[PDB]
Amino acid sequence: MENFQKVEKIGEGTYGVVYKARNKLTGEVVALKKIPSTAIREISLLKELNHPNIVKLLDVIHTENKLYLVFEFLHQDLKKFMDASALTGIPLPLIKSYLFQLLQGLAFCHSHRVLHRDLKPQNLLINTEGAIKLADFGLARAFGVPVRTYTHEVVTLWYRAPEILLGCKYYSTAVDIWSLGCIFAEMVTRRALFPGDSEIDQLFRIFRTLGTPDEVVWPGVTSMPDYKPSFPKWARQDFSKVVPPLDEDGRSLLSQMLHYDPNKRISAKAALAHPFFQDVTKPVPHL
Repeated sequence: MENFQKVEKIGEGTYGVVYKARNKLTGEVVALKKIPSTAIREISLLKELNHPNIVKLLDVIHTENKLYLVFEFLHQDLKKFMDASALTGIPLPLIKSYLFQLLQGLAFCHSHRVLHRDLKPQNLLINTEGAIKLADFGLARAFGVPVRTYTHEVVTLWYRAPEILLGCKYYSTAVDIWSLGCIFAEMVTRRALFPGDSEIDQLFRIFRTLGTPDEVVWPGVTSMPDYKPSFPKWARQDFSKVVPPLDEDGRSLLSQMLHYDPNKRISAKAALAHPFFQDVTKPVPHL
């Protein structure tokens, strides 16, 4: 740690404090994150999981019972960008570019059997060139997803897939597609899709929009650990009501990212081939 000079505190992560710092040896500016042998091996494997849409893990430093992760530094997150773009909305070509790039990062990680598990706007970092990158990939498997952060802050449920809420502990890469579909809808509408404040509120918000799932749409759902036959039965809403003014190609893609059955849910690779991306470009964001 003596090789890093702290510049400023940049945030409070799920696992520990995040600082902007300067590497005295290389001169580079980095994001330094303060955080068991199984975790060291898993985190070490992430140093080789390199892609332009994945925030680069520069180093892992384990010293005197503390773990430090050194990441490439990016100047803002999507949560702050969406808040700053609230009055006007993020332009559709930029939403499309961001979704396209995030799907590329997921397709790469998923091809290596690495899941994120906790995607959220605060974990999506942008630069002034038009890129967006996935932060903290693989950290949920190495350290778990807690109910509360190290500062006691509630970990958001808003982007959590229904199979996790229903008690599947052996979930798939589909959980990340669900989270990204929720984020896509939020960029379009400027409001969170499913802002639950408890596990049951999260589930019931999903059910009130997509319909209460049953054996027809999701074979095996009624046998899941936390499924209860007493769940209320709500009808499914049309996506034309849920995400206006998104065009039919965008609504088709979103609906496939939000399928209940993880086996039916579109993969990141198949999503990249969707006609919604026919006219994709890479605009420069207004920052």
